[PDB]
Amino acid sequence: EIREIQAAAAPTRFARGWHCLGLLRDFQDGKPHSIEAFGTKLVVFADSKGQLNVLDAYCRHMGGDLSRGEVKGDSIACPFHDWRWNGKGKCTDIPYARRVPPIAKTRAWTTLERNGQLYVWNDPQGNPPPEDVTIPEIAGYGTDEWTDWSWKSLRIKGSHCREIVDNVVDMAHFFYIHYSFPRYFKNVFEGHTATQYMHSTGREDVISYDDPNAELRSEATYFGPSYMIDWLESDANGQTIETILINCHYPVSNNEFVLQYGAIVKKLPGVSDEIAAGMAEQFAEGVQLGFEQDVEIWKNKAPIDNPLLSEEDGPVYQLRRWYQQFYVDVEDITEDMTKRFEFEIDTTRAVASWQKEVAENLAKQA
Amino acid sequence: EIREIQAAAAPTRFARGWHCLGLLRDFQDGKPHSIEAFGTKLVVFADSKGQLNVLDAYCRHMGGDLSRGEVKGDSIACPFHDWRWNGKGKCTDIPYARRVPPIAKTRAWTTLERNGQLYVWNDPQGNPPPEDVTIPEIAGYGTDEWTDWSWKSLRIKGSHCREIVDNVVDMAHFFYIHYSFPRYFKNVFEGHTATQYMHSTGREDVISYDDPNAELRSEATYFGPSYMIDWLESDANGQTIETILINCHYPVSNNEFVLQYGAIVKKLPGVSDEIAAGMAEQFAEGVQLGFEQDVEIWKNKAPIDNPLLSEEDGPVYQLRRWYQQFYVDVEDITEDMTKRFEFEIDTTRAVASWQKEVAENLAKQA
Amino acid sequence: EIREIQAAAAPTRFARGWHCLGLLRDFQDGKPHSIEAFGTKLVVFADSKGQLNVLDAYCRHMGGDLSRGEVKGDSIACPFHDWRWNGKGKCTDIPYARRVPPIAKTRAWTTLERNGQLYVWNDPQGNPPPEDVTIPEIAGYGTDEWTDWSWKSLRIKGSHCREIVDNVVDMAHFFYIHYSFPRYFKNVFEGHTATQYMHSTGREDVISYDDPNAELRSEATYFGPSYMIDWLESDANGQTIETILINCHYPVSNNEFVLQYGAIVKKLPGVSDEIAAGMAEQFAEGVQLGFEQDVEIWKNKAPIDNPLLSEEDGPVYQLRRWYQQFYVDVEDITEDMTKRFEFEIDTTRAVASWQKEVAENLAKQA
Ligand SMILES: CCC(=O)NCCSC(=O)[C@@H](C)[C@H]1CC[C@H]2[C@@H]3CCC4=CC(=O)C=C[C@]4(C)[C@H]3CC[C@]12C
Ligand SMILES: CCC(=O)NCCSC(=O)[C@@H](C)[C@H]1CC[C@H]2[C@@H]3CCC4=CC(=O)C=C[C@]4(C)[C@H]3CC[C@]12C
Ligand SMILES: CCC(=O)NCCSC(=O)[C@@H](C)[C@H]1CC[C@H]2[C@@H]3CCC4=CC(=O)C=C[C@]4(C)[C@H]3CC[C@]12C
Ligand code: FES
Ligand code: FES
Ligand code: FES
Ligand SMILES: [Fe+2]
Ligand SMILES: [Fe+2]
Ligand SMILES: [Fe+2]
Repeated sequence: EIREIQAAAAPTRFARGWHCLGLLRDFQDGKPHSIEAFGTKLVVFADSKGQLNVLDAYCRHMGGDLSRGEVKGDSIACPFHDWRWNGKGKCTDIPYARRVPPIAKTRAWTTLERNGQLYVWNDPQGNPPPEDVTIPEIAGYGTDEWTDWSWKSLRIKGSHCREIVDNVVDMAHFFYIHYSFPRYFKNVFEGHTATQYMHSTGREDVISYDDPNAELRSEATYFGPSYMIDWLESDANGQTIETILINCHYPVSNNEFVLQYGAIVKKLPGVSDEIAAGMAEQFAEGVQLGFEQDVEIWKNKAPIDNPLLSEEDGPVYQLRRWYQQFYVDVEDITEDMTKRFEFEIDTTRAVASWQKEVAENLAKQA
Repeated sequence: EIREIQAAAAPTRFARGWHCLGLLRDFQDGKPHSIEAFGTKLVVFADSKGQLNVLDAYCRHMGGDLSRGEVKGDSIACPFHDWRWNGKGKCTDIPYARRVPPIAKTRAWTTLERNGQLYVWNDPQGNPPPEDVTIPEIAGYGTDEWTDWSWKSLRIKGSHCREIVDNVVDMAHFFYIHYSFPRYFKNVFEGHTATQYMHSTGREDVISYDDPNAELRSEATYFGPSYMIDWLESDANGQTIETILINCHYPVSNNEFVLQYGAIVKKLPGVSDEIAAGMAEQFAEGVQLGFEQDVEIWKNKAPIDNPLLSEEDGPVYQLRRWYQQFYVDVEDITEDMTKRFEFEIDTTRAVASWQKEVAENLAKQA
Repeated sequence: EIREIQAAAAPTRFARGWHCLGLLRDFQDGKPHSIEAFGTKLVVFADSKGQLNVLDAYCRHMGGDLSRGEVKGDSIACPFHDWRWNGKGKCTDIPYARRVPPIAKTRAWTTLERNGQLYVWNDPQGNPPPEDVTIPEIAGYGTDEWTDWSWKSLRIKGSHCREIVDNVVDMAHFFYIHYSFPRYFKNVFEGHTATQYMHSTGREDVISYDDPNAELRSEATYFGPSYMIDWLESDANGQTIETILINCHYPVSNNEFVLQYGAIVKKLPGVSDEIAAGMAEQFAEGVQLGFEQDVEIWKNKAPIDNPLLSEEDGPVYQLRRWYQQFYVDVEDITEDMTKRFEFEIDTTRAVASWQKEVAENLAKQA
């Protein structure tokens, strides 16, 4: 009878799509920057104009680390013998030799500079990104109406990055882990994008303040495989506090990945830049604690390809079907991966059950 | 000519039998307790009545760690979504869903609660323990006549647990490592149990006190593969000081194992509970130093399936033949494993040789 | 077009030849000494006379670590059961048993005691060293005219020891890494020995003093695969300061190796033993910083069997052809490995290019 767990070996291959490697301001200071990603090391530097360039970190001459080098003009100087390489990956200048060989070309990585952020496009097939596959421009970033990012990062070891994407369908953990109250849950999976819609409230059995029915309306969408944006809103004190929360990650290796996230808020009327920036901080700091709680779950949990779902669980398999799209060749993608699938959880019993617990635990004091 | 060493790969498989995972008082406090054993993780919790239950640590729903959970009633609540699992391994209650699937069953581990201790039965074939395979009840544990355990543990990395069992036939190390004087040595190997009989004394070249011929009579028996009990006695100050020393271990993985041991003493007449407990402590503290010295031997030694024995060495091969019984299927056990084999070392020359050294080293001072 | 890197798996096999395991004074104190080398552990002890002996560290009886033992007479006493083994590897005496088996023989390692140093000969084929394969005696070590070694060591992890030998042909790194000025460079590769000849000067853009054209004449030769000696000379203050710098290494495993080096100076006329020894120290301390800078290069670099060389690069492939000699059977060596190959780099443009940089960087201050 006993149901056993199925742990298939984690994928050696890495996902095809845009992966966010952090803010432009962090890469716009002239220096190069090493990054261990996709089972190797990349170097990211910024030419005189400002354009950020990305190549393989290992120099083709003697294997030197180009990220330990120095930027000179619009080329990267290797710390070993100061060979110069440009954005496109062609050796421009050898300082002690007359001229360079034409076959001196290294792999340049296709980049996109948007939303105050840097994206790289990994694709083991090696082809450039299509037209319809990209990253949305956020309503109005850059202008004074929205604050700058309260951006933060964690480095996770000992597990695969599949199970951060699994959170898209896990309504129940928001209660028992993050200490919120889901009242609504719907998911939509279109070709290469995966969505979560959620209306959630706080729970009364917590110490300081929020309204008795302080409610938040979330709307999160992976523009897959690794990059999510979340539009958030709560109508309190008359007007609505809009917030945009970014969740994005990238793999280092199959066993390890980096996790990035940040938040900006629209400037409410009658509020300064600092008060606005403080709201963004508090929100990100609150998410910080959230993902810290996930990490302890993720760190101690075992991988499992055969879940046993109840009737209140979201569509795990259809999420992991859609997510399989990115680890396979584009030519081998099937309809069942990119199809339109939608599903809403009947939370009526779930919330009724959670009301018993929240009230029961209030009576215990004082 | 040169004799070479034979290091065959350590067994992936784990031994079949009762393994002691420590004292009942350490698991009787309501909380769950994680334990990494047998190439995986188990969770051990105690229901309301007191009965200790053991299952696989990884939850069948989403792989959550049940040892990071909480006990509610007579079920274990998963820290991920608070699913409830009972002693037998059936899901009893999902708090946010109406009812549970009948196919929600996880692997329960067969347990035995005895001698103030908890044993689990691992057996890769998956069958329950027979009738004649078990653990002896100690003469009279529980009553006031015997003290509670001075119980202690070490965690050993970088070697297999075979070579703690090898100590059963190694008379010579007691001298050069543990600093005792063996006068007698006999071994008996019956079906699934392995015995050592030893009469040993102290050596005069040690600093403080013991009698000039202070003698100890040991009688140790593995009720194999992992669990040993040792009856000890010394007749001093008129009456006999009886002691019972437990040696027991369990594997974490092929490359790592935990080592547990403890001692109780019979209350001598005219002696309080505290003085009695102090004798148990001193003895265990003296063994502590002993096994610490073994660890340095075990840590720096290499594994070796082809020893080169002298004429004063105990039966290594016949010990490792008997010990092979537990890593093979019960159906593939042969007579040579379970046979009656007995052997006594003629120590006459050995002790004569050690008398030269002990006396020689007294003359060096002062 | 893009040129890709070729990282073939590092050799499991270890090089055939003399490897220097350090100074005789460090092994001449009676105690044994463990050493992890050649994918295993060796023990090195010194008999009563003084002769250093080397065997496998793991005792053939029960695998005990002989390096954790004690020397008694001209035999090594095992810390487990004090079995005694002599220089040739025969068990001499079991202290608690009457006599020893004749088949008790362990592997002794062929040694050479010279230049205040100890060499071992590894050779996976197991044959002794020929006549013409050895280590030169240094002009006049031992006498008062030359000081004792300022000897030093580093332990390098995460890379193969091939690429310290690669430095033999890398003129360019001396400039950009070590901050010197190469004016001359020639290499010679005879059967089993590899040579570098270099005339180098300091560069004027450095803070404190040296002459405006303070020049050094280097002459380094690997008596391969692992052992190099370097004769150095600079004619300053009328007479010539001769120096002899040793570079030598040995592998621990394919992924890790130890790096040793030291320097002695000829006593100039009118100079004491201490002033002389201080010159040796300063030189070794200056090399220290040098190899420390290499380690950061070696630590961050990737292995690469397909370099892309310019017209000012030394003969990498012909160095690695000659170096392949030692990882193959002696019977499978070809002419192209042991042939006479010589090559000199036309440095005229290289030095002209480096003069622009050194002068340009002087103008920047103050
Ligand atoms: C108390 C005020 C405060 O500072 N609160 C902290 C921000 S609210 C919070 O951290 C949690 C209750 C929830 C609320 C929104 C949740 C995110 C929804 C989008 C999302 C979809 C996923 O699939 C996975 C994660 C997120 C990013 C959710 C994380 C938890 C959040 C922020
Ligand atoms: C000085 C008074 C004192 O506190 N002595 C410490 C206890 S005596 C001691 O540690 C050692 C000298 C010896 C004496 C009995 C030995 C055990 C016999 C049973 C045994 C069989 C084995 O195969 C392996 C280990 C043991 C548990 C022996 C360990 C060493 C002991 C305790
Ligand atoms: C400033 C005075 C002083 O203390 N100088 C430090 C000694 S000079 C030094 O460290 C470097 C500039 C150079 C000079 C000689 C170079 C060695 C030549 C032989 C050699 C051949 C190789 O293939 C690899 C390394 C060496 C040992 C060279 C290391 C760098 C040296 C010492
Ligand atoms: S390693 Fe990049 S310059 Fe040679
Ligand atoms: S992981 Fe145990 S409740 Fe889902
Ligand atoms: S291990 Fe060397 S004496 Fe037994
Ligand atoms: Fe979460
Ligand atoms: Fe022992
Ligand atoms: Fe160097």
